[PDB]
Amino acid sequence: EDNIEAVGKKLHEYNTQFQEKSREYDRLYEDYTRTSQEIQMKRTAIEAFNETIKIFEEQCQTQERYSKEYIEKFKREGNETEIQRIMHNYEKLKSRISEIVDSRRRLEEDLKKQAAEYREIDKRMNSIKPDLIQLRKTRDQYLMWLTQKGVRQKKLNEWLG
Amino acid sequence: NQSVVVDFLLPTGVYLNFPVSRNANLSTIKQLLWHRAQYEPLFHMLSGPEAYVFTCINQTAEQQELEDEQRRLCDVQPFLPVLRLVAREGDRVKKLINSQISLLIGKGLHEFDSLCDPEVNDFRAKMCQFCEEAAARRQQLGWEAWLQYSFPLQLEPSNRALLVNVKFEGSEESFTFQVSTKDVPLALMACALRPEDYTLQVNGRHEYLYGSYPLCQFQYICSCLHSGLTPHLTMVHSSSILAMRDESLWSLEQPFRIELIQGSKVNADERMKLVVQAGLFHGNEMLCKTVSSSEVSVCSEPVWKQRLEFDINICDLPRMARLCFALYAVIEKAADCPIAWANLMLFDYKDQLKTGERCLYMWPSVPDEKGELLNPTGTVRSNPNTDSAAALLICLPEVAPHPVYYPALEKILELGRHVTEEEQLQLREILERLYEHEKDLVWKLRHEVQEHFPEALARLLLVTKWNKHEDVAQMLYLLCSWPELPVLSALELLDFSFPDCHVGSFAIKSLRKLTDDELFQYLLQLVQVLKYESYLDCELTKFLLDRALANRKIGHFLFWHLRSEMHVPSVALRFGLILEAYCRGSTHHMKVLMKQGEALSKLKALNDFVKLSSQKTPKPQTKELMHLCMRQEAYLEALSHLQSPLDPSTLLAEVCVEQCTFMDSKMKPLWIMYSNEEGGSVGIIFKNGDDLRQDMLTLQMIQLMDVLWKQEGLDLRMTPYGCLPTGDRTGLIEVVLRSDTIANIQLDALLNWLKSKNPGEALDRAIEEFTLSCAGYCVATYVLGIGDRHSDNIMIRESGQLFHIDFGHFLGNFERVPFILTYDFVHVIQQGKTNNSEKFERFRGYCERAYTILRRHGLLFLHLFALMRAAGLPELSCSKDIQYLKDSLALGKTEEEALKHFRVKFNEALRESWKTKV
Ligand SMILES: C[C@@H](c1cnn(Cc2ccccc2)c(=O)c1C1CCCC1)n1nc(-c2cncc(O)c2)c2c(N)ncnc21
Repeated sequence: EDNIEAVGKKLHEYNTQFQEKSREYDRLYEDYTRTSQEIQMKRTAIEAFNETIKIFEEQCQTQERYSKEYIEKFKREGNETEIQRIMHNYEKLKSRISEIVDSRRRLEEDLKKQAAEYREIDKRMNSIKPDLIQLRKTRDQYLMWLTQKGVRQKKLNEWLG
Repeated sequence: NQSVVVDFLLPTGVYLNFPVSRNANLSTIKQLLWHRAQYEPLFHMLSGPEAYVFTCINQTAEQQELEDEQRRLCDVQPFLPVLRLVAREGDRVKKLINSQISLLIGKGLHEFDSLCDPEVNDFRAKMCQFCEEAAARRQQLGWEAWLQYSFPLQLEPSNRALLVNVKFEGSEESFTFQVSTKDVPLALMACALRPEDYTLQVNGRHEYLYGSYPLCQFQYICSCLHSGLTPHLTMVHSSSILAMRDESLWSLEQPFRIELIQGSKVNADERMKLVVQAGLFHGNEMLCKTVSSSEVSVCSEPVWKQRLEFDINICDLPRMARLCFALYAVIEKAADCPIAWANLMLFDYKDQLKTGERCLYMWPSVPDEKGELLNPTGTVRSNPNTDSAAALLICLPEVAPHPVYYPALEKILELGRHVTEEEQLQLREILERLYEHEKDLVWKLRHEVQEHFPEALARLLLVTKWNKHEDVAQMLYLLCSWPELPVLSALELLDFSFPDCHVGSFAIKSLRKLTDDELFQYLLQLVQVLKYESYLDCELTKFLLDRALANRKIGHFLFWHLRSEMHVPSVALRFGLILEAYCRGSTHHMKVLMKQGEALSKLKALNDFVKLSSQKTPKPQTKELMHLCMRQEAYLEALSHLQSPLDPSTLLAEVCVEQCTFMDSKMKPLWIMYSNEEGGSVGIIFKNGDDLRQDMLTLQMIQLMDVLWKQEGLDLRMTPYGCLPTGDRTGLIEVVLRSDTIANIQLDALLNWLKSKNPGEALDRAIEEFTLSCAGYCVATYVLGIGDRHSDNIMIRESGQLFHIDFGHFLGNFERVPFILTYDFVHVIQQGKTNNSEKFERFRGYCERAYTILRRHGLLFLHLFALMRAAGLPELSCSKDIQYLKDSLALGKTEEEALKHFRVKFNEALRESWKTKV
């Protein structure tokens, strides 16, 4: 189908293209691995927000049960002062929950943008694989054709990169 | 800055918020809390501070009660700075252990509950209870036992006079006297009194000398004799050791079928079309032909809803049958893209044939050299990124109105049970040393194989037709009366080609004869083989946990091999459950591991700073900045007074900060020097971003070579230093001291360095040390296919021992690697002479005997490497990799032929040596 030096040169070209797409694949697979590790970290962080918030809500439940007695025990004894203190303290607990919640939401928004990044990477990995696979094979067929033609290993070594 | 604003939630419902020092311990913070809470409502209802414990949410998202109030807030590392006061009560011991496990293994226990998986819940209940029971048994056995569990003997693979310095615990004065180089330790003790309630400790180490062996069989002693140094020991009373302890299926001829419903979250080229390929396997063999879907257009959420019917009946499917899918994109029939893949066991962990819908979260396919349709070798665990991974939705149909189970052993042997000389010579031929024709013969003469060739069990297992319940029943019948095989053969049977649980179990039964010394040589491979298991409760797990529980040094290295992969999704669950259980059986060691994890966690941050700084500004300054960072109260404490992870009997005591520095390569590895109250000085390299697994394996093989060598009286003075992966591209390397690189020493220069380190009549020792070690490393590197060997990665000890470092690359990879002799080493071997053939001949001898010893244990290396393929090292992927070693060791050749070819390559390497130098 061709002559040897022309086949050997094209082997060098196809090999060079193979090494380059192979490196590019490796770049993506690395982003894949990292991004996967990060997403999982964010997911567990979202769980920690949730457990934290849960804790604040038990504190609220505790405040409503426990306080009751002490608001009615202070009303009779004229301590609308002590009652005020408990309720403003309580009001301070509540505003803090809203902050924690606001942070939880920032995270979920970040996890959202990153889940999508993960899918674009996997999509780009998937659009490359065909060429990668095709290049490996074409390269291997040129090596074969040259081996059968009796080309020595030294020549095949120069051409491979 | 220092402080951080912390939310406090009091049990009255009251909430306070104020700054505390990041450095303050919880005990201090509790005082500050009380002091501020007296001015807030409802103070008078609180009990005292000691009646309550702080709770936080930790980094692993679990609630933790902070029982140890000497801990600093910055070490506690709460998710948000929120501390809650709760009552003490309700089994504080379980609570504490549970919380520590999560932090230690890097994975919250709650993530196992979250799965709502009975297989997982069953594993933890059985194994944790087993591990706890062993632990409780161990406490009730006396002090000897505790000593053996905790500090097993360090013995050489195996009469001049010997003087030794002995002392007693808590006393300056010491007793130097000559003693029996071959008298059992007791007699040293009995003597020093001028008995049976003592052991001897090696000063400044947790190495102990006891048992019925003689003194020069101990590493410490043996190293002392060779060095010339006087042993230094401490007698320790029993009590002071207690004070450490104390403080139906076969009637279903309907064919196997599945319903392919839908995929989800597929990310493929919208021009192309999508196909699922499905096949059935037992291990790596196909049970029947493959069957494929129709093309459907690419979309995110493609829909097939087709029956796929296989060419095998439900009655024929073996226990370990495995359904394997691959999602592929094809350029619409008018390079197929392999998208992703997933495997599924057809019987569950309790033996029941599965029914119903399954959602398989798939793994992405990697374009590799084999390019097989499907990936039957891959894990049967689903991808745990369930939120974003692609998935397949399939439906196993019903088969009978009751559940069906793979039949019980009894019924397998029910079915399983029930001479030519020409045939008895063809078989012998085949096994003295498969293809279609020979498989039929071996199957026919399987009874003969058992009687006469028990060692060929592996071959017979592969000939057997795992798509035929009759055959399978017959094979298992023999398997159950098969006589016990040697360790070597058992190691073959733990490979992926032998997925049947009867096989695994027969293998482990043969591994139980392993000594702790020998098992330790193989520990790493045995770990990797866990990746080939289908179920969580398996015999190999149980065997590894058994031996971890009986020997603390084994449990130490098992923990680090398992912990170092907790970031890998396909094993995080399995390794995590093993680690949990291991921990519950080793609460003492847990305290050592906890200390090591915080040292390491500090080295990570200390290392990330040094990479980041090094970009900004030059080394001398970054060095001083590294030092300031280190002396911070909390860095310093966490980095000081731990047991080394490389060797838990070594104490890393005081960090010598002004000697701490780092290497100049891209990830800036840290060189950390220590000094303990014993040698006297120890070093470690902390790496973060380099992969160490290639270095570990190579160093483990060099070590195994040293043992096998030493076990035949050949001591080649090797330096197989520690390498321990501990995390995601993180781990430690033992510094070899009083050593330097060839490149440094060169810029008769090697020979002069040696002269200066060994003046006068110790030069002959140095040279002989160099000769022995030069042979060992020459043979090692040749056998393993290690090129890229230069003066930067070859070092020399002041004793004269030469050794290689920082391995990189093996089995030919970036091309057989010739045996290699360096003229500059030949020179030293020859004592500075042009021709010293007496010497040079000895060296060739050493080389030849070493190679000869390794050939005799060649199948051992091959099996060990075969199991390491599970690790996914780029350099040890395939069968040709194993082929490199068969050829390097000339195992296809008689020994005589092997030595003759070695000799030839040896001489060519001698010729070559002069030509490179010119
Ligand atoms: C190369 C030499 C070395 C490295 N770094 N510094 C610090 C330095 C680096 C740069 C500037 C200043 C200090 C070293 O001073 C050394 C040696 C040079 C002479 C004294 C010690 N080395 N490399 C390993 C090793 C590394 N990576 C993987 C392995 O498997 C083994 C090693 C070792 N285990 N023991 C001793 N020296 C070892």
